[PDB]
Amino acid sequence: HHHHHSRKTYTLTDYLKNTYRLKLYSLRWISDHEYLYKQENNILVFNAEYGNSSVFLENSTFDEFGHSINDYSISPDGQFILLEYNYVKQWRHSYTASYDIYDLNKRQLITEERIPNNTQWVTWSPVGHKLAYVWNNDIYVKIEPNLPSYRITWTGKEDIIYNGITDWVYEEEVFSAYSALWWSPNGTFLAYAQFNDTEVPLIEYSFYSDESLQYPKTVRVPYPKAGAVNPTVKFFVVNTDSLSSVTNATSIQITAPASMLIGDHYLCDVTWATQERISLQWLRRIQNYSVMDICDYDESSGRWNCLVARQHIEMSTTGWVGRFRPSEPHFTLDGNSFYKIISNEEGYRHICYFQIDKKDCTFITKGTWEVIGIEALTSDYLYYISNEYKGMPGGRNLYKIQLSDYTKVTCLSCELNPERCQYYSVSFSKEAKYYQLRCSGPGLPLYTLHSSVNDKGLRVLEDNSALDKMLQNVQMPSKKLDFIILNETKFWYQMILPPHFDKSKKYPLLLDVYAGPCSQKADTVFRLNWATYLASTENIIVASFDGRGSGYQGDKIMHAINRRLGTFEVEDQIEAARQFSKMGFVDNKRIAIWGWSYGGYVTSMVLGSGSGVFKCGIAVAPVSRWEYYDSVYTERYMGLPTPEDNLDHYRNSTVMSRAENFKQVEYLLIHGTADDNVHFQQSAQISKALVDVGVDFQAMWYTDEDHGIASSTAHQHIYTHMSHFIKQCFSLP
Amino acid sequence: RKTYTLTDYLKNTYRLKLYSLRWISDHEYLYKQNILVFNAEYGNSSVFLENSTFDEFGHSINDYSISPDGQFILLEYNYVKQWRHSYTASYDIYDLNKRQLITEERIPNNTQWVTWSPVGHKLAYVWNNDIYVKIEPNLPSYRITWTGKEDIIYNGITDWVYEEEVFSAYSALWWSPNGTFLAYAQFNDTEVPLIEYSFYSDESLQYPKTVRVPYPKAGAVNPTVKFFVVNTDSLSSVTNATSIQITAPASMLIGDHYLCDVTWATQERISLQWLRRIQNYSVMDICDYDESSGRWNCLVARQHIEMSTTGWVGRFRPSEPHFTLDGNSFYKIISNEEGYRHICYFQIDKKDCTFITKGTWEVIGIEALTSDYLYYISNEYKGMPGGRNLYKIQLSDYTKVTCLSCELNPERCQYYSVSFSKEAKYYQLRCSGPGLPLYTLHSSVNDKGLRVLEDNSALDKMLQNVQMPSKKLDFIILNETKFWYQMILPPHFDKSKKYPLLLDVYAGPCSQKADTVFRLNWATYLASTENIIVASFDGRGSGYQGDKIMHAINRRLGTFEVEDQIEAARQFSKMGFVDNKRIAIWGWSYGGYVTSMVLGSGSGVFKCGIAVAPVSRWEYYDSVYTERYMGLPTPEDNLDHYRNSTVMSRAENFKQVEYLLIHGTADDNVHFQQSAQISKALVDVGVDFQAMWYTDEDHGIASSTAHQHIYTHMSHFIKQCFSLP
Ligand SMILES: *[C@@H]1O[C@H](CO)[C@@H](O[C@@H]2O[C@H](CO)[C@@H](O)[C@H](O)[C@H]2NC(C)=O)[C@H](O)[C@H]1NC(C)=O
Ligand SMILES: *[C@@H]1O[C@H](CO)[C@@H](O[C@@H]2O[C@H](CO)[C@@H](O)[C@H](O)[C@H]2NC(C)=O)[C@H](O)[C@H]1NC(C)=O
Ligand SMILES: *[C@@H]1O[C@H](CO)[C@@H](O[C@@H]2O[C@H](CO)[C@@H](O)[C@H](O)[C@H]2NC(C)=O)[C@H](O)[C@H]1NC(C)=O
Ligand SMILES: *[C@@H]1O[C@H](CO)[C@@H](O[C@@H]2O[C@H](CO)[C@@H](O)[C@H](O)[C@H]2NC(C)=O)[C@H](O)[C@H]1NC(C)=O
Ligand SMILES: Cn1c(=O)cc(N2CCC[C@@H](N)C2)n(Cc2cc(F)ccc2C#N)c1=O
Ligand SMILES: Cn1c(=O)cc(N2CCC[C@@H](N)C2)n(Cc2cc(F)ccc2C#N)c1=O
Ligand SMILES: *[C@@H]1O[C@H](CO)[C@@H](O)[C@H](O)[C@H]1NC(C)=O
Ligand SMILES: *[C@@H]1O[C@H](CO)[C@@H](O)[C@H](O)[C@H]1NC(C)=O
Ligand SMILES: *[C@@H]1O[C@H](CO)[C@@H](O)[C@H](O)[C@H]1NC(C)=O
Ligand SMILES: *[C@@H]1O[C@H](CO)[C@@H](O)[C@H](O)[C@H]1NC(C)=O
Ligand SMILES: *[C@@H]1O[C@H](CO)[C@@H](O)[C@H](O)[C@H]1NC(C)=O
Ligand SMILES: *[C@@H]1O[C@H](CO)[C@@H](O)[C@H](O)[C@H]1NC(C)=O
Ligand SMILES: *[C@@H]1O[C@H](CO)[C@@H](O)[C@H](O)[C@H]1NC(C)=O
Ligand SMILES: *[C@@H]1O[C@H](CO)[C@@H](O)[C@H](O)[C@H]1NC(C)=O
Repeated sequence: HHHHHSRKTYTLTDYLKNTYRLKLYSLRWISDHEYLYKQENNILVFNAEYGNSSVFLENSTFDEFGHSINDYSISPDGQFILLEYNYVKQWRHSYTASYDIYDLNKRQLITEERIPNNTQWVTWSPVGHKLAYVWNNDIYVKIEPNLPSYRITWTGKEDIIYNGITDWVYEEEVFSAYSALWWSPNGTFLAYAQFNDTEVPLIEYSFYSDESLQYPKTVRVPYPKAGAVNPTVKFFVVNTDSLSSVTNATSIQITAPASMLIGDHYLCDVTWATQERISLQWLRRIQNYSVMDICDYDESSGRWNCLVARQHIEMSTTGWVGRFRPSEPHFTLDGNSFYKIISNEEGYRHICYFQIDKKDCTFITKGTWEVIGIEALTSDYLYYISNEYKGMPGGRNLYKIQLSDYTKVTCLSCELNPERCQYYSVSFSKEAKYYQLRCSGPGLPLYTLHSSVNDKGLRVLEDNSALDKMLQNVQMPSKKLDFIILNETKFWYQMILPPHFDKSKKYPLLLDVYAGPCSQKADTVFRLNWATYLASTENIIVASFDGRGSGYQGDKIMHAINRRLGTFEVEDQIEAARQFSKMGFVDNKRIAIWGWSYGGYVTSMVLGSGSGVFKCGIAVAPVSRWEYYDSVYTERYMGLPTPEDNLDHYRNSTVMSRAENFKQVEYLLIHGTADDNVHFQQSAQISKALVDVGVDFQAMWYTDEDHGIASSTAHQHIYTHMSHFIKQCFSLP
Repeated sequence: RKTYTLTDYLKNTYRLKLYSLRWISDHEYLYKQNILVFNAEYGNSSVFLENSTFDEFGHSINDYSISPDGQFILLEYNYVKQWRHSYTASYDIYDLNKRQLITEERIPNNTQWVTWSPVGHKLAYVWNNDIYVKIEPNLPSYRITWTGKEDIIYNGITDWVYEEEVFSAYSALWWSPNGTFLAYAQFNDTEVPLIEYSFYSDESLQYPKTVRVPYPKAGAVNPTVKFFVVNTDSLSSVTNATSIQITAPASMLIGDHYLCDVTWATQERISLQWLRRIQNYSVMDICDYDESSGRWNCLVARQHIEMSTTGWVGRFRPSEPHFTLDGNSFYKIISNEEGYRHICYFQIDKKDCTFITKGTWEVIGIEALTSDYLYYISNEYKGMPGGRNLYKIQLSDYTKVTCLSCELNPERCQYYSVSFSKEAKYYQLRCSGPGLPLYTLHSSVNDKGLRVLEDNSALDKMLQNVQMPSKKLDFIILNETKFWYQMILPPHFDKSKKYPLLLDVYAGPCSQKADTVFRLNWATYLASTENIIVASFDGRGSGYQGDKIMHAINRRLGTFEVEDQIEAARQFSKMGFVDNKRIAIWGWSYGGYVTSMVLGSGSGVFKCGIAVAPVSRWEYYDSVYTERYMGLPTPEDNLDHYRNSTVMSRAENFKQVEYLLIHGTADDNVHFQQSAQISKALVDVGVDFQAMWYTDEDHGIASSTAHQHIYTHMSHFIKQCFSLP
């Protein structure tokens, strides 16, 4: 006699086998009024206006193909489809693949002059059907899909010269992309970066492969660790309309400002402003100074001129420039003006309006909140996401501001579904006539389509009723999102609370940590994850805290750990734990901490702190000392590890130096052997230091797994392993 | 009141005293304290060098070495370990008759091997893979070889696989008995593939180093070998030394082969043994110096073949010959018709040898040979394969055999080794168990005891206070055949009680884990403090009991020796004092393989286990060892069984057990690879297990801190498996 009360919980197997599936609604805008979507592997076009859809491409159209198709891309003009197959993953964004082009009009595979195997990147021009691709680190252009390619670059060289694609650090830390090609708006020009890794040292590590491989392979990747020789970069623009089968193409170089050339620098943003005007942002290796150049094509010479009178400097006295890099400009149609996110006088990030000829910009938004991103710009309105609503830095809503009157700001998303929806992202149609809103929480995700004309809702695309239906009699956890005041400053936390949460009781507490610069772990997003299991099934509170160095609340918080990683952010997690115990529903003897990546570092620094607050913790793929990690991320926050810069704090902020203090705690250290990002080295050095002072700890290596430890089997194994460790640390049967 | 603790084991609270002498003549020996010479006669000892004669040397002296004539001492410093035996060092020579360091024409830094000639004070050494000879310590050295090249050509020193698996040594230099000739081998690793692994080094090193070592895994291209002899009495300052090659016999040059033994017979006769890559066929060459030629000749009529139809040849390699004084006769250990290893007497000029020992037991080694007597160690006494005693056989009558050690102290002493003086007039006996080690000195003329050198009374006194475990050594019968086991039994062993049991396994070919040796080790702690029985069992494949048992796993690694550890454990649970809910198993090296194969067997006998630096599949291990037992991993040889004998293939069965897998990341021997493939296989079938890597540790995991950490980590694991707080 169970009286239909909820007795199921969200189990580990539920998490690992995806029993409860979040439904997405992924679409790709092709025009201002149409998008594509998949239904049972068929590709449908949907017309946003009248809600209808015709099948665009049958699920069976490439049955005969003979290869499994990984992805596709349709040309802007709708006449060709690019089919990607033989996908082989490289780093976070990079991969190689084979490509075939299918003619949608003639309904046939192009068979002549095919894109080669092992292609590294492919991109349609933004209009028409020109193709640029990179193969063997060289850029090629096809003006028509069945015609011979024009080789643009001849300097490409494996691990040394990269044309049109990024090297390792630029991929992971600057562009968040493999691609380093930018077509001009109408496809006349093709801009590209060339990276030179010639004297960049190699990280070398073993890759064991299938058990058939008799001798392990040594992988060798150019990787600048902090203070090491960095890649250099050059920027070019080629006119694709004046290509020629008989003469090699002329790439016009756009050189960095002298203020950048006097030392090590980076190329940190590329943005076309018009058909004949491109903006570049460069960044000094000491990343507190950046320069935007605005460069016009000179018709009579066929070269590019960046007028000093249109240079813009963005700098910071309290930290680095930008959240992770200088923000990108959104240009007006005429290219004489642009909008960009920068920190205001009070350290808050807001949209500034620039004319290209003027040094002073004027802020169009302000307040003790921040603009997350500029999402679209029309002639009358600018659309942006911000955390203004209710002063909740972990919320996200879409707003629009009238360009002619800045006091006219409308929230488009705030009141749509206030209880269910407080974390929005947006996808606008090609000229902003429609937009898809994606609400990610705190309720179940919700995908809606809107006409921007008068912001009326057209329809619900996906409302996750199937999941809602399944969860009716499952004892799910809740999320408390709130703040504590420390030194007259709000710091936000979230708690994943077990079902039937009773403040009278004392719960074990797991502190789930990132805490890196501009991190945010206290937000309104709904998640089905390991923490859901721990709270639901194992009755553990899983909490996260955004202390100093956290993002989206201004520079006085975010920049507080400048040049001082492994200090305040570490201390604030410990303090968070003390505060959580102060709240009266936490068992002080069963507080644990875990993190991945920066969170691994913090977890480790906390467990080695001697605080006595934490019984145990898990560090997954942690940084152990900053000199081991890449230059652009590390130096952003730490400067250079030289006696004249910041070597002392590099040396003071290691987990190894704290080995002795791990005698007080139970520690599990986990690392993938093929981690190209945070090298296995980092954990190898932790383990060696703990061994050297005689502290027992648990370890797990993951053969051939990288930073994501994301293989289906490894992912299940690591979470199972961590679950056993936590349960035993907390004496849960 | 107290027990033998883990800290006791880890910190060496209770030390075993050795007595390590080094003979200088037929009646004198050195010993450390200070360095005394001792008389074998009287035991009177005048000092040779004061504890700090080298007070103002400045360098920490690793080891010393006196020239045979006593005129010079060689000081070794700046020791840096390479592999198991190999190392690099700096060297200085001190004139004893003048009392001063030689300062001219010194031995280079990073010298790889140095050796005195067997008489006088000639010196040969290896530096940058080339051989140099010094006639006098202060004079310039003559360069013998010019082909030495790092990782590629090795003159007078072994490459990785020859060091580890053939010679158990770095040196490949062999002086003739009076020092006239210097014989040397030359190895060529040119097409041997490289094992590559990361070395993380000190925290200060920003980018890991990639260590690369030529290492032939099973079936890979092997090193090639050449053998040379040079006359050191006709070296020139003007002309280059002329090294005479001795080529391997035509029966070996037909394919891949190995040089497996070098034994000088006389001043002008050298014996070489060669082994085919398929190691069931070896040939001994006897080569004589020709004065008018200046050449060495090995008559095909003097070739002696040793082969096996049931396995490989030798225990780990063909045995060494012991030539009579005139060098026309020799004695060596070979398998007889019944498959037992016994001493055969060969005449240089003929095919048939005659066995001078016989029976169902084995000769372990020929220890010394005189005109009247051959001295040897065997396990004959009481039919106990795990005992060892010294015997002498009257050369004029083989039926006259005296056991010299059996009856000296039968209770305390059943495991002897021996060190004879230069002409076998005196000998030191070393008893290693079952009681406390006992070192005694004896005169061979009448095999009388002279004196106790070390009796470990100091250790005996300390142990009085400690609840020490006992050893049971006994056998069981499987298929009308005896298989021996030993058990470390906790103190106050109550056979009406049910004890947890840990099976300690090696179980490799020619292994022996059941013996009469006394040990203070991890098992002592587990027995004394944790009341765990620690058992070992010598099944099929095990050694010193004849070929029928040893060759039983020929071409079939990971079969019978694995089943027999399982069957042993079953038998132990039927002994009534074993808790069958708490049986574990662990092992290192081959024992990690077997442990892993056992735990993946699905037998249900074992709750848990620990594999340390295990082999996971035979293609990952070196060619010399692996192929000895497995042949080649090719379709026409033994590929199928290479494929059938992996621990990865048993991954699914690890669901029934708790496994701890441990490996050093700089293991040059069993590559970290092997455990990496185990862990991946267990991950891929969703088996949870425990792991531990040891950063920059090698196959020994022998760094002081790492040693303590692994045993501590393992102890927690077994205690938790056994529900011991
Ligand atoms: C990439 O950068 C390297 C420098 O790291 C350039 O190599 C130098 O080239 C100049 C002129 O040819 C020489 O004087 C230097 O000696 C070179 N230095 C080296 C090889 O370390 C190289 O030219 C660059 N390559 C490209 C294609 O831009
Ligand atoms: C072996 O190396 C040592 C140390 O590097 C040598 O001694 C050094 O010799 C240099 C001259 O080359 C002097 O400047 C140093 O003062 C010496 N250092 C020390 C610590 O002694 C030594 O001479 C080298 N070679 C031999 C044959 O001994
Ligand atoms: C060591 O072995 C290598 C590999 O067999 C020998 O190298 C060959 O030498 C011959 C004649 O000099 C060349 O024609 C081949 O091309 C070489 N092969 C290589 C390098 O792979 C080498 O001669 C041997 N060295 C010694 C000292 O015995
Ligand atoms: C002893 O032999 C060596 C090695 O062949 C000779 O040294 C080489 O001589 C050749 C040319 O004659 C050079 O190309 C080599 O580079 C030399 N050195 C080495 C280390 O290979 C040496 O000349 C010979 N000595 C005498 C006295 O004949
Ligand atoms: C937890 N977490 C993330 O989810 C994403 C991260 N970065 C942010 C900067 C841009 C990308 N490189 C992704 N980082 C930063 C980081 C810090 C380290 F110390 C070591 C490794 C990473 C990494 N991937 C994180 O920590
Ligand atoms: C337990 N144990 C030993 O104590 C000594 C061993 N060898 C015997 C042959 C000569 C030397 N290589 C020492 N072996 C053999 C072995 C087998 C493996 F499968 C993997 C690795 C080793 C190794 N060192 C052992 O197993
Ligand atoms: C939607 O409806 C209109 C009818 O006016 C039609 O012309 C258009 O092609 C339709 N699009 C579809 C079904 O995708
Ligand atoms: C790519 O791969 C396969 C061969 O493995 C072949 O069928 C195809 O023609 C290759 N080359 C190109 C240019 O596609
Ligand atoms: C283009 O450049 C390459 C290399 O610089 C050269 O070999 C090739 O001949 C050139 N082609 C033309 C048409 O100039
Ligand atoms: C693209 O832009 C360029 C530069 O303004 C211009 O010359 C060209 O006419 C444009 N092409 C098309 C097809 O609109
Ligand atoms: C940039 O950083 C360096 C080192 O921290 C500092 O000396 C310099 O003044 C900074 N620049 C600005 C504009 O704050
Ligand atoms: C021991 O005594 C003898 C007796 O004369 C003496 O000749 C010898 O040198 C001594 N040996 C040692 C090592 O003291
Ligand atoms: C050493 O043996 C060699 C070769 O037999 C011989 O020529 C030489 O005379 C011997 N030397 C001495 C001093 O015995
Ligand atoms: C050596 O081994 C091979 C392969 O097992 C076998 O065929 C051959 O007969 C053996 N040789 C001898 C002499 O037994």
